[PDB]
Parts: sequence; structure tokens; C-alpha cells
Amino acid sequence: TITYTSQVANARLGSFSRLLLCWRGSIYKLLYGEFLIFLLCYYIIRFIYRLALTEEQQLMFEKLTLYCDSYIQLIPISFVLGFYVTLVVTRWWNQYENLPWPDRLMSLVSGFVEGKDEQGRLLRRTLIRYANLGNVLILRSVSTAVYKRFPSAQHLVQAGFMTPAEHKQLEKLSLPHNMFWVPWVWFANLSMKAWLGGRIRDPILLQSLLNEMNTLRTQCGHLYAYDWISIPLVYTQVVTVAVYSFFLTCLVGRQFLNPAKAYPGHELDLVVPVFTFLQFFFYVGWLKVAEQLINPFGEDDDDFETNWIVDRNLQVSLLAVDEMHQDLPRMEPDMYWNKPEPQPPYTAASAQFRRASFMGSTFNISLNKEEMEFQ
Amino acid sequence: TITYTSQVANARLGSFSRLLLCWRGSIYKLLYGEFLIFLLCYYIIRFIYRLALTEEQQLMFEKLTLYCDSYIQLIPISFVLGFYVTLVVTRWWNQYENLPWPDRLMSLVSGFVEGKDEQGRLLRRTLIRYANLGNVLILRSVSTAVYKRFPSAQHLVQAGFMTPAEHKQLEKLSLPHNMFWVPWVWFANLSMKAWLGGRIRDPILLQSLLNEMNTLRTQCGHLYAYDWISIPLVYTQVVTVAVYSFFLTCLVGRQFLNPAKAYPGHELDLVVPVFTFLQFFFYVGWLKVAEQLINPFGEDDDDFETNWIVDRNLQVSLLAVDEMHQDLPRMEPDMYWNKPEPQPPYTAASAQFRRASFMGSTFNISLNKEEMEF
Amino acid sequence: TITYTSQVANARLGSFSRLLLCWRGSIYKLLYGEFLIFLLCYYIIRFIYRLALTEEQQLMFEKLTLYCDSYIQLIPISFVLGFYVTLVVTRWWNQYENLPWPDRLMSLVSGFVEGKDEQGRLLRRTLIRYANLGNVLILRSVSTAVYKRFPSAQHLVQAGFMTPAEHKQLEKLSLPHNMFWVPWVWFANLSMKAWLGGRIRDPILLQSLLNEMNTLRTQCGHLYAYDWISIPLVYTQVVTVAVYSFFLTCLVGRQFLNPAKAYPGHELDLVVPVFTFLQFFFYVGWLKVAEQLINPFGEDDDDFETNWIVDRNLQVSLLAVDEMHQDLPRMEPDMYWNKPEPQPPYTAASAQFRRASFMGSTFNISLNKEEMEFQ
Amino acid sequence: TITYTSQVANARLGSFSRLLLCWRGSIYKLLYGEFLIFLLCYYIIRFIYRLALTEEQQLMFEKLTLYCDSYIQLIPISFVLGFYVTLVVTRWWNQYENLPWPDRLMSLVSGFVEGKDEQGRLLRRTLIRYANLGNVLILRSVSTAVYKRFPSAQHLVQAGFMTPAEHKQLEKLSLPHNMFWVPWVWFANLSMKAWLGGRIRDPILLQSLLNEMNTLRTQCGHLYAYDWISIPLVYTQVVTVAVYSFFLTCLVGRQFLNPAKAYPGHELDLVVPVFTFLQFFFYVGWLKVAEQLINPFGEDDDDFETNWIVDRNLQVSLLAVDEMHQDLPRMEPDMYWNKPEPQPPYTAASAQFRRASFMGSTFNISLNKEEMEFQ
Amino acid sequence: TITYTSQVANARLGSFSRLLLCWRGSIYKLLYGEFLIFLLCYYIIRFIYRLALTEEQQLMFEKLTLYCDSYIQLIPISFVLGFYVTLVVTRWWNQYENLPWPDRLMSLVSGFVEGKDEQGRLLRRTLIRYANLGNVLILRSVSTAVYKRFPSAQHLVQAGFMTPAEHKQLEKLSLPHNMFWVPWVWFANLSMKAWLGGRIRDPILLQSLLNEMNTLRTQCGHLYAYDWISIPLVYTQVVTVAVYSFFLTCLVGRQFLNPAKAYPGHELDLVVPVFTFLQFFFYVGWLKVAEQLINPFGEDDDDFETNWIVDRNLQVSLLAVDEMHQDLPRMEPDMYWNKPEPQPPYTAASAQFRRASFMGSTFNISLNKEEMEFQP
Ligand SMILES: [Ca+2]
Ligand SMILES: [Ca+2]
Ligand SMILES: [Ca+2]
Ligand SMILES: [Ca+2]
Ligand SMILES: [Ca+2]
Repeated sequence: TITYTSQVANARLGSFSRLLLCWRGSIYKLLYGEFLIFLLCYYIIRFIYRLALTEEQQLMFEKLTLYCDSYIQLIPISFVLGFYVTLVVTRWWNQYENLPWPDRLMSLVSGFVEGKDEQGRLLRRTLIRYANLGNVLILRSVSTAVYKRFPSAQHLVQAGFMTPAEHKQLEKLSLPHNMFWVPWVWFANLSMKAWLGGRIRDPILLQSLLNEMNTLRTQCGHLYAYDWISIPLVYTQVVTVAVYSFFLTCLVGRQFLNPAKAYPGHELDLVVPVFTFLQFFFYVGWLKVAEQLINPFGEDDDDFETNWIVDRNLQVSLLAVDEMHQDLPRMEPDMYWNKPEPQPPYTAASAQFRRASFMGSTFNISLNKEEMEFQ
Repeated sequence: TITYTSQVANARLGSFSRLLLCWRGSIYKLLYGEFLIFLLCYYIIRFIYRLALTEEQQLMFEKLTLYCDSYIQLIPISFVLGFYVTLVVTRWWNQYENLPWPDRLMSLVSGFVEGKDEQGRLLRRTLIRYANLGNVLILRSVSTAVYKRFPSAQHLVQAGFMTPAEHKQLEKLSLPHNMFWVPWVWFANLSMKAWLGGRIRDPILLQSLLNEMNTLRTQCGHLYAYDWISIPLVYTQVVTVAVYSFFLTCLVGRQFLNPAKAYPGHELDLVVPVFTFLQFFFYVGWLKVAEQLINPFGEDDDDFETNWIVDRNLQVSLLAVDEMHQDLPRMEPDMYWNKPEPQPPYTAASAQFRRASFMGSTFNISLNKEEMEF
Repeated sequence: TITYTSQVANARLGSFSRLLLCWRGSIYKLLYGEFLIFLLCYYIIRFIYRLALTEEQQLMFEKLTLYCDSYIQLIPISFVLGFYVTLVVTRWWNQYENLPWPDRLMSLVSGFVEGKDEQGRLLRRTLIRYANLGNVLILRSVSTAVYKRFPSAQHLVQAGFMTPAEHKQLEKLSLPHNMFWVPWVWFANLSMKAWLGGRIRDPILLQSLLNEMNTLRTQCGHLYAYDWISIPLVYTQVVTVAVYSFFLTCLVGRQFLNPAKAYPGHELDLVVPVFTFLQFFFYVGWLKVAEQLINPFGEDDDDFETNWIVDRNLQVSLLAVDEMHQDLPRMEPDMYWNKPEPQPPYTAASAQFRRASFMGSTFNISLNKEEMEFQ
Repeated sequence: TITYTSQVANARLGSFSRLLLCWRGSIYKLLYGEFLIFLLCYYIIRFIYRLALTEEQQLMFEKLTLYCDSYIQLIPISFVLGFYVTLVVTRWWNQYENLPWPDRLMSLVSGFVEGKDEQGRLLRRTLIRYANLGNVLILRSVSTAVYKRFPSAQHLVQAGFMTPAEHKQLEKLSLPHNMFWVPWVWFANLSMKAWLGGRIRDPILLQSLLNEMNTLRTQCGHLYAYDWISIPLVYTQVVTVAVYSFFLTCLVGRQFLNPAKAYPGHELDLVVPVFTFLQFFFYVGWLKVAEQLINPFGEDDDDFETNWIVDRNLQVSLLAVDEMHQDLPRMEPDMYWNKPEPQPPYTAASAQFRRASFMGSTFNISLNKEEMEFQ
Repeated sequence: TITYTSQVANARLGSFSRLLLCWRGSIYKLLYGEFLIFLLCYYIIRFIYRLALTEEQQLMFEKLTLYCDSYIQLIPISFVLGFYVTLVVTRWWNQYENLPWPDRLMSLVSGFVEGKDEQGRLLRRTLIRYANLGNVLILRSVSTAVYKRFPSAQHLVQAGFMTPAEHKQLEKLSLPHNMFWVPWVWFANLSMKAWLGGRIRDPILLQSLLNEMNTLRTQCGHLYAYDWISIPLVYTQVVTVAVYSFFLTCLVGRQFLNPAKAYPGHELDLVVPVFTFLQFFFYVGWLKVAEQLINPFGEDDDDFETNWIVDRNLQVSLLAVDEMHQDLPRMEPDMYWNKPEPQPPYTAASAQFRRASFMGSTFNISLNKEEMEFQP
């Protein structure tokens, strides 16, 4: 994930242009090899036309160039790229929104499951660890960085996500499918055991816990679905064929023909097709947006930082359910205890943001006494 | 389902280019018959023009070809194709999102329904089997592969989705509609009997069970809806006529005329219309996207693996409610029992992914002491 | 509703082409009258130009034809048709998704409301009949087929959706608005009476019943909303003006001029403007998609079968709450009672769909022993 | 709101063309002033060019017209208008979907809150009046028609939405913000008091009541959000600049030049630029769609009838919670008491809609005997 | 936030035209620096072409101008601009929808948590203050204005959002990540203690409280998500290069060439490229839409008033849970106590809006007696 949110907070003078001086997660990084190949092919064709063809062969090449340039169309490639990239971006943000965060569940585990002794602490840690284990199982199923971090379940055992007893239980329950769903059944059974043991005082709390757990399960299932059900290969190939046919046609039709031939549109040989190269920039960078975002769990610069998410979830969950259980700050009256209208101060750098409230768009409507009387 | 998610994990040099070498679920596999018909018709017309027409007939055909190639641009084949394919893809992903997964329900059945004896085990298995039976009943109605697997309800009995008593009950209750809804009423009544029998301790657990069951019911109803309410035939016909008329026109207008006639754009006889073939691949593959995805429950390569989903759901549900009921790993202190800041290790192949925490975009804003004062 | 889902299950050779031989719900059925009018006008103009115009008048008409052809543009009509038809299709599917199905509610009524005697059976039937009555009350207000089936509330009484007592109560509660909301308040009060009478054992079951009932209420309110709040008339008129002005100017600009005058683009004098007729096909069929789908409760072929939905809902609801209440099949051990990994058989026609499980995209990642070691 | 749903129920011959004969909510009504101004400017420029310019000035104006005709492009204006109008229509329908309807809440108040005496009736009426008061408080802030109906809170007192005690309480709770949220806190506290007083039998009914109330609160907050957070002014100005610059350059570039000069495309002086006027109607009507729908709570013909919604909500809510509380029709066996398969009759005008059930697309799949045996 | 909702209530004559006379949040305010740079470069190039080139170089510049004017159409600025700006606007409204509002939670805290004494009042205030501290903790992380208001957690202590005990507790629990999630765990534990202490009468009310709190948690997490996961930089750079290359090309190709050369399309020297300037306004304002909306928590005119939202949420929440707890207006019969059909009056300015009810589109369908009878 490349974050530039701070750099585009305000629409200043050339705010987006200053982003052109970036390299990580940039279009140059994703485009330099393709552009070098295209440049080499274009100039090889140019040198063949100039220094390797006879006059009749050059005339044939010029007719071919005009014929090709009559075929280079902007609307179809732009439309297919726009629709495909919109689909890819929608799926990319949906895949992000299905990344499981145990924060609601860890709050409910810290609150509902009672006991400051070793048994209650162990129970809360085990529940939140089941949640984190399910999350890390689906993430190592779908993310290449997480899989490189945990190539096997024994790596999960050595990393503390899974105890050896849990690993043996998972091996005993082995089915010819992905077994990421198991910790959710473990969570349900352990929560039922906790309620029957008195650690959960009411079944309302048990229902809330299992509702948050099922929400996490649905998110992990959506992650598995997006990893499994790819965008259909035919649509990807359609967009690739559109872009590649466009620039294969440009490889010949955008050649600078001999200016002495007085061909319309070929009155100035600039050697470098700056507009064709700009088109390559735009269209193949539009394609590279989709190429980078089609699997946002790879190892691109703009791909999701799933290992950081895993570590943060584990640390925050364990802290919330173990150290922060019934460990509250002292409850004391606040600054506005006797003030019916609080007014927090503004700094010197923020005093310009103290704005009057919006009372509705109809507040300033002016009416006379005659028209404000009820009929 | 053709999965290539691993091949496109990173945006490498020609990551989408290597996908053009695939055959299953590809443009070529979906397109070779149409392309062969187009090729044969194109070259039949070419040989008729060049070897079977008189000079006046050749001149008439040349004028017709120029007219067709002039008016080929009148056919909108990118707007309607784009919007129609977007609609088809949206509906295809919605149809996937309504595939029922009993995982939440199987967790709730494994937990809430108590009893390690034969009666409680039978009750849990019967409830989860009602869920799976409803799912398979809607899938054999919406999917051709599942129907080929279960042509009759007796096939469902012989496959273990239905008992003979359930089949007799379904035959007795028969109405002149699709009866996929029956196992949901069965689940509701069996769960009510379980709660009244003490197997479910509180009615809130019963409410949660029936909420998950109703979620599965809504998903199956949406599957039936997508199978029933097709995309309007007029829109499909518009797109189909657009594409096929474009290429029926290209059959004549993209012919290479006589180079001796010195027609503008026809001075060279290239024999093979390479750009017309690339346009054919692009446009008719764009149509084939919609053709393959309009019914994602058929037998295409990129259609849903519904038989696998059925088998996996049955196995996982039965295991979760039967073997995994109150069967937990031993609860022991973890690796970070006395570590307030856990830090799982990184491998040598993953040490580069250890990133610092993102603390918000405003973290690095620098303010002097004068402007930081209230 | 015209269903062709079985015909397009697989992307076979010309799967969409076999859909061109259909008449019900087809483009020809929606287009033949407009196309006949357009063709008649086009050939009237052609005969006037060819047989009833002087040479100076013919030259004037040729200039006018060239001018009109120069002013025929495809970009704006295509854009407005795409956006408008996308809006219409989205609204059409949302209108379908708001069709109330009582299946969840009928399951809850069959389960929660206890009693195998006449009183409990009557209570369950009355509750599910209130649900069906609300659905039919909104449907006869939004659907012309249902209104033709039930032109009056007395027709609903004669059809069994309303008892005479319910009709008298509805007439007593008459307000100058649509009274489709009344059965929901009836359902709430009858469910409260059932819970107070002991027929509903716990108030949480009552809450679930009223939640499903409120979901049906929201769906019926959305149906009323879509019937009431039409797509703005200005947008519809804009699209209609675009399409009809396009083809009014094609009526003159697409005329075949005299090839003897050697006009650019008029070298070949056909009689049938095949490309103009194809454009009429595409654009007026695109418009007819919106014309058919703008009110999906009319009597078009592709409109919703709301009478069938009403009949099916009534039958299924009454069967579920009356005959299926506590009427379960005998609970016996299944085929896989002691089999830990069930393997349902495949037929000969389905053996090719037996697939290995997808274990995640990272399953086949290969790493060496050195790089799989924790640092 | 202009409703034409009944007129477009079926896709008949010229279904959308008959909607061009409308005046209320029409494109003509929204466009006639702008079109008159454009007509006047165009013909003033024409008369200046033809009667008030010297021959050299006429040649300069002809060159300027030929220069202007090149800068008249359709793709950008169509693209921006399509996207902007799609955004406006999406926001318009979302603003409709956040119009609060108390039907679910009024059903729950009629059911859960018990008591046929004066205290229970007063409690139910006051609760539903709090709901309606919150709705009207947000509506008079976001809608100009409601504000013209209730210019002040005293107008709400005189209209029965607010009692004098409630008005004094609202004056006491005055903060420098919009106070539409106050009736929700009132509802929560009064419902808590009702549960403590025995009028609500179980806390789960109280939870359902407050859930419906919070749904109404979220809808009203979304209404306030849409009234406050407008579409960004830069985007509205971008679309306005595109449209009006297009037609400002059409004022000169679409002038009919002198036919004697035989300019390309100017061989015919038709006086009236019919196609330019059609483009004006189409594009500025596309803009007027956004202009009308950008604030759907104004006083346009297609804007929401919020005063009717207010009146209907008040009447229906008071009737549902007061007169319809525990006032049910007599519970008697229906028409299909012992009939297992109900079959309501069809009229002579609806008998053609009796359709056989759709059993799934795979019902008609034919397989021979050999391919049905399990392997 | 620039609000012009009142000005566009009705589609009057030139309703959008009057919006062009605005300055705050306008095209001009976001555009004038780039437009001045473009003007300067355009006229520098014009003066170089006219007064600083020889004839053999003027011919080359004229050929280059004709070439650029011919090939300016190759830049697909409209397509990528439209798709990118649509994405930015969708994300902008989604970012708005995840701004947390404590109104549902403050209603539940005011109702469920009982006690008019000091302990119950303190408990309600502390719970609602935990919700508002979580909101302000995420907002000072995602919004630059809120961060300028609260550069440190000590500023939150001095502003009343956080007590010194809460600040010490937050420092004790410190983790290397952002700690906006802590007040949610505090709320859960304090609500559990309140239920165990009898201040919450039933666990159903506790579940409702924690449901509203978790909804606020999800909204704040989505705010953090949008602040973290930016729109991919490659797409942004594509759009930026499209616009900037289009106008760098227009710098040369839109030059008014010498009319003595009688070039087609360059026979009239207007000096000022009015249509090129209109294209600049349109295209770069379309870009500035995305530039302003890509981070809606900055300090632009149309960015969200997050400081006002923070202050309003704090004031309204504290008032709702403290002063308004069990403080109800006197319950008395209303105006329509014995009126079966309530009819609120209309003013003279609103009597035109008294409209009849819509009974359904099928109400006016006319059928004769023969076709209305049920088929036997
Ligand atoms: Ca990637
Ligand atoms: Ca298929
Ligand atoms: Ca219709
Ligand atoms: Ca308006
Ligand atoms: Ca900003």
C-alpha cells in the first residue's frame, strides 16, 4: 500500500503533478519494460522502412501505414478499458472491505466473558486467538506474502497463532478442502461452553459474540470467494487483445512517412511519435491499474499490507481481551461537568475552522406576514 | 471456474500477456467455431469475387464493398456491448453472492443444539441436512450440472440428501410450484421441537438459528429469481444483432479489392484481413463474456463449480455439526501468555514485508509552538 | 417474464443467435409498428424526391440530404441511451427485489405460533393471510394485471384474500390514502394477542415475527415508491427527443441520392438503407428496452408475472402454516451416519464435474528450505 | 412528483412519444426561457453578420465561424453530462430512500405499548407524535415547501405537531445547531418510562421500538446530510461551463454563412438551425434533469411532495396507534379453510395472465437412461 | 463544505449559471494558479515565435503547431477523466457516510442507563465521552484540520475529550499502531460494569448499546481504511499526465500562426485563445474535482467541516445523555385527540402544495362490467 493521502489533502497548485515524481507504486515502475519493448519494435520497423526497403517497397509500406492508421480507433479501447478497470477497482475495494478486523469481537470478548482469574483470561485469549487463527488461515490461503511468511501450518504453530494441540486437532479433522472454517466452529463451541460454565452471564451476550464471529466468517468467505472466482479469463483476454491490437496497429500506422511524399498527416517527421507514446502511457497505464489491482494480495507496492494487518490484529486483540478486561480508567467528572454548552478551544493554526452551524437550506427563506398566516 | 489469481498476483512484465496462452475458459475456445465460420464465409466471398464474377459484376461488387466499408462505422458495437456486458458481469457476481454457504448456520447448530447422545447428534445432522437439502433443491433447478447429477428426487435419496421419509413427505405436500422452500419450514418446525424438547436451552439461540436459516432462504430465493427473471430478451437481441451485423458487413466491406483498380485503401492485396480478425476477436470475445456469464450455472469453464460446492457443503456441515460438536482442542496458554507485545517471526522470504504502522496521514504535519497554542 | 436461461446455459456456437428466432418478448414484436411507420415515411420521401421533384428541386433536396447527413451524430444518442437504459434496468431489478415473498415469515409463523387445535390453526392462517393481503393490496395498486384481476376490494373478498369482516374493518378505517399498510398493523396486533394468549411462548419469537413482517412492509413500501416516484419526465423526454430526432433526420439524410451526380458516399444507389434500418433496429430496440422495463408491472411479455406470484404465495403460505405445522418427516439416521467424509455419487452425465478443491492461489508457491526458515 | 407510470405500463406503439405532449414536469417548461434567450442571441448575431457588417468584416466573420465550428465537440460534454446526471439521479433516489416512513414503528407502537385506557392511548399517541415531530423537523429544514408551511416552530405548535410544553422544552434545550434530533431522545426516554411503568411487557419489545426509531433517525440524518453536503460546486460549474461554452461557440459557429461564398458545409442557408436547436434541447434538457433533481425538496413539478408525506404520515400513524390498537377484524375461517390447494378466480380481463409455474431452467433437460445411473 | 442547496431548489432560468458567480469552492479559486502559469507559458511561446525566431525557424514552429493541432485529438482525456472522477466522487461520498454520528448511541445511553444521581450521570457522560473520544481519535488521524486543532493527546486532554486518567491509561496501553480502538473496549467494559451494577436493567439494553457502539467502530475503521488505502497512484498519474500533456500540447498547437502564411484554420489571429481557455477551465476543473475530493478531510472549501462535526457531536451527546435523561415534556392530549382525520393547516404561501393522494397507477384503469366479472 502506497499512501499519498497527506500529499493530496488540499487542491493546491499542481497537487497531482507533484505525485509524478514518485517511483514506488508508480506508472513508470509498471510500464518501463513494456515501453522499452514497444520503443525497440517501433524503431526497428522505422529503420527497416528507411534503410532496408526499395522505393516500390517503401511505397507499399506507406500505403500500408495509411491503411493501418485508418484503423486506429479511440472509442472501443477506451470504453472496454474503462468498464474493465471500473470492475477491477470495485472488486479491489470489495476485497479490502472483506478483510476481517476483530475489533468489535475483541470488545465483546473483553466485556462479556468474565473472570479475572487464569481460567477466564485463558478463555478470552483462546476465543480471540480462534478469531485470529481463522483470519490468518484465510489470509495465507489468499495472500502470497502471508503464505511466504507461513508456508505451512507448522509455521503457524511456531508463530503462536496455533497451539500444537490445535494443530493436531486440525490434522485429525482433515478434509479435501481448505480448512479455514474450523476456528469458527471452535469459537462457537467454546463460547457455548463458556456460557454453560457461567463465564458468560446471559445468552444475549453469547448471541452477540457469535454474531460478530459470523460477520468475520462472512468476510473471510468473501475473501476466499474473490481468490477463487477470478474475473473471467475471457474478459481479461478481451481487454488485453484490445490494447495489444491497438498498439500493434500503431506500430505500423504511426510511423512517420517520408515528408517529401506530401502525404496528408505526414508533413513533419519528428522521429519520436510523442502522441503515440503518450497514448501508450495512458492506455497501458490504465491496463496496469487493472494488472496491479486484479490480485491485491500479491507483492505489488500498492497491494495490501496483509502481514502488518495480521500482526496488528494479533497484538491489539490480545491486549484488548487480556490486559484491558475490566481495566478501566478512573471515572471522574469531565471539564464540562457544570457547563451545559461545551466549547473546546481552537489552536492558532485551527481557529479558521470554527464555523457556524448549518441550520438547513430553508433557514434564509424570507416570507411576509400575509403568506405566513394559516389558512 | 478458471482460477488464475496466482498468475496475476504481481503486475510483472506482460502479466496479462501470458494469460493469452491459456486454452480453458479462453477467447479462442469460446470463439473458434464463429471464427471458422467467419473465415470460411470471407474467403468464399473473396474467391467468388476474384474467380466467379464478370468485369461488370466485379465493378458492382467493388462499389458494394466500398459502400459497406464506408458505412460499417454506423454500427454502435462498443456502447451497447459495454453496458450489456457490465450488466451481465454485475448479475453474475450477484448470482455468486447468493450461493448459500451453511458455515454460519453449521457453527450455530454445532454450538446451540446440545446433546452428545444419539438423539442430539441425529437432531443436529437432520437440521444441517435440511439446510443442505434446500440448497441442493434450488441448485438442481438453477444449475444444469447439478440437474445432470440429480435428474430426479430419487437421485437425491440415493445420494443421501433426502431420506425416503423426506421424499414421501415432499411427494405428499406436492404443489404445482418448485418445492425448494419445504426444507426451510422443516428446519423451523424441527428447531421449535428441539427448543421445546430442551435440546436448545434458550429461545434466543433458536432465533439465531432461524435467522441464519432465513438468510440461506433469501439467498436461495435470489438464485431462483435470477434463474427465472432473465435479462430482457430485447436487450440481448439488440447486442447480438449489433455484433453479428457488424461482422456480416465486414464479410463484404473488409474484402481486399483488385489492386489494379487503385481504390483508396485497397492498393495492396494483403489476402489476410489481420485487423478485421483482431476486431473479430475483440468484439465477439466481448460478446462471449456475456454469453458465458449470462447463465453462470451451466457447463462452461468459467461457470460456477456447483457440484463441488454441494459436496463441500455437505461434508463440511456434517463434520462441523457431528464430529466437531463440543470437540475442542485442549485450552492451554499460548506462546504470548506473558508477552504484552506479541511479535510473530518472519521468514527469510517474507522479512521484506515487515512494515511500520500507518498512524494516519496527519502524523507528519509539522507545526511550530506559536500555532500549537490554544 | 420471458425465460431463456436454459437456452444460454453454455456459450455454444451462436448461443445468442438462436435467440433471434423468438417472437414473444422480442425486439421485432416491440419494433414492427415503429419500423413500418419509419419505412413508409422513408419511401414516401424517396418517391417524392424521385418522381415529384423538378431538377432544381432535386438539386435542392440533394443539398439538403448532404447537410442532414452531415448533421447525423451517434455519440450523444448512444451516451444518453446507455445511461438512461442503465438507470431503467437498475430500477427494474430493484423493483423485482422489492416483491414481497412470505417464505421467511411463513416459516416463523409455522414454527413459533403453537397449537394443533382449531384456534391455533386459525391464528396461523389469519396471520399469513394478513401478510398475503398486504402484498396483494400493494400489488393491485402497482400492477395492472393484478388490478384487472381484482378491480375492487369486493373482488379480493370473493377471491379469499379478505374476509367480509376484514372488508368492513377496512371500510371503517378509510382514510384518503392507499390502505395497503393496514394488514401490517393487523398482524402486529394479532401477534401481540397471540403472545399474550400463550400461543407464542416467548417475546423473542414475537420480535422475529414482527421483524419479518416489517421487512415485507419495507418491500411493499418500496414497490409503492417505485410506482409513485417515476423516472423524471424530463429525462425520458430527453432520451425520446434524441432518438426520434436522430431518425427524423435519418428520414432525409439517409436517402439514396442520384449516383449520376457523383456525390461522395452516394456512388451506389441501393433501394433499401440496410445500415439505416440496422441503426433503427439497434437504437429503437435500446429505447424499447427502457419502454418495456420502465413499468415492469404492466402486461408486456417480459414484465413480472405478478398474478402467478400472488397465487403461489397464497398457496405456499397456507400450506406451510396450516398443513406443515409440526408435521415433520420421521427423523432417522442418514446414509452417511458413520461415514466421516461423505461422497455422494456422480452420474455418467455428471462425472466430468467432479473437481479437486481449490486450496487458495498460494498453495502452489514453491520456496526453498533456506527461505522458509523463521528469522 | 409527476407520475406517468400508468401511461408506460406496456411498450405500445410510440409509448414514450405520447409523453412529449405533456407540460407539467416537461423539458419545454424547464427550457423555454433558455431557448428563447439562445434564439434571440443567435438571430441577433445573424442580423449583425448579414445587415450590419461590411464585406471585409463579413469575410472575417465567415473565417471566425469556420474556426468556431471546429471547436464544437460532442464527446466531452456528453461524457461529463452523463456522469454528472448519473450522480444527480443516484443522489435523488437516495434522498427519496431516506424519507422516513413511520409504518414499521407505528405497527410496533400499536402492538407493544399496552392499555386501552386514557394513559396508554396518550402514551402511544405521544410516542408516534415524537416520531412525526422529528420527521417534520428535519423536513422543514431540508424542504422549502414544508418550510413555507411551517416557517416557525410556533407554526408546528398551531398545526398540532408540537404541544406548547414540547415547544417550551425545545426552547430550553436550545443549542447553536439543528435540533431535529431532540424527539428521538424524547422517544427513547418515554419508551424507557413506558417499560418501567409496565406499559411495555418485555425489554425486547422496547429494543424493537428503539431499533425502528433509530432507523428513522438514520434516515433523517441522511436527509440532513444531503441537504448540507451538496455536490461539490466545482463539478456543477464544470458541467455548466461545458454546456454553456458549447452553445456559446454554437452561437457563432452554427451561423448560416453566405451561400455565394460556397464554403464547405455552407452551401444551403436554411435560416433556422434545426439540428443546432435539437442539440440545444437535448443537451440543456439533460442539464435541466440535474438542475431539477439536484435539490429534490424544492418546488419543481418532479420534486417530492413532502407536505403530502407529512400529512399522510401524521394521519396514518395516529390512526394506527390510537384507533387500530387491539381493534382487529373478527377471526373466522377463510374461503380455503379445508382446501389444500387454493385457486382464486381470474376475471375475464385477467384470465390470460394465468401462467404455469416456472420449475427452473433445468426442468426440460432430457437425458437418456444410460447417463442417469450413479457411478 | 460549500452549501448551495437553497440556490438550486427549483430549476429556474439559469439556476446553474448563477453558480458561476461564486468564488469559494469554485473553479476559479482551484484553477487560477494553473491558469496563470498556462497564460504565461502560452504568451511567452507566442512572443518567442513572433519576435525571437528567424523565418526558417518560424516555418518549423508553424509546422510543429499544425502537427500538434492535428494530433491533439489522440489524448483520451475525457474518458479517463470521467471514470477517475466518478471513482473519486463515489469514494468521497462513502467517506462521508462513514463519519460517525453518536445520535443513536446517545439516545440509547440517555434511555437505558438509569440513575438521576451523580453516579448514573457520571456513567452516562463517561460512556458518551468514550464514543466521542474514539471519533475524535480517528478524526485527528484522518483529518488535517482536526490534527491542527489537536496536535497531541495533551491537546485532547486540555479540550475535555480525554481526562488525565484516560490519557495515562492510553499511554500505559501503548502499542506501535494507532490507538483509536481503545475507547471502544473501554465502552464495552464500562457498559458491562454498569449492567453488573444495576444501572442497566436488562442485558438486551446492553446488547443494543454495544451494537450502536460497534456500528460507530465500523464507521471509524472505514475512515481509517480510506485514509490508509489511497486510490492507486498509477491511476492518478495516468489522469494527471493526460490533462497536463493535453495542455502542454495546446501550449504550442493552439498558437495563432501568422495570417500572412494563409494556413487553413489560422487565417484569423484572435490573440486570445478563448476556446482553448474554455477547454482549460473545463478539463482542469474536472481534474480539480478529483484533486479536491481525493482527500475530503483536508482544508479545501468543499472538504468536510470535521471540527464542526466534532464540536456538535460533543455538545449534543453530552446534552442528550445528561440534561435530557428522563427530562420529558409534559404528556398531554394533542390537538387531534378526538379528530379521526388530522388536518394540519396550510399557510397562504403553501396552500398550492396541498395535493391529493396517489392511490396507485392502476386506480384510473377503466373496465366494463363484462370483463370485471370472475370467470366461473
Ligand atoms: Ca497485485
Ligand atoms: Ca454459462
Ligand atoms: Ca412494462
Ligand atoms: Ca428541485
Ligand atoms: Ca481535499
